[PDB]
Amino acid sequence: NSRYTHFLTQHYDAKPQGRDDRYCESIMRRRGLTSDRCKPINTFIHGNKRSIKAICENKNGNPHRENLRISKSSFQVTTCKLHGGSPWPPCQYRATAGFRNVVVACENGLPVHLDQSIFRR
Repeated sequence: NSRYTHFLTQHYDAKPQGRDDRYCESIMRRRGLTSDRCKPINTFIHGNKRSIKAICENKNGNPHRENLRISKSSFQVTTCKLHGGSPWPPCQYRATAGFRNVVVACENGLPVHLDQSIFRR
């Protein structure tokens, strides 16, 4: 799993379209990240699931800081950052497309947490 499915829901989008402002507003809504409070910042990873869960073994990951793992390979990512004063709907978002490695925490060989610090920014 429920953590892993929760991670995929919040942080995985396989084959994005556009990755502009409007991609962010729409995918943030669709995935339940603005229903009560506007989530301030969120990053989506793109490409295949198998490369992401492979960060959990030595194949595509290294130990990182305290209980984290860092990918050896780079991923296409989209950071959605809240723009405006209030945390309340309606939520307006700026997209930042990038290409770099990711930091995750793994549980029982699956990714369950994305470190957002590396995307703040």
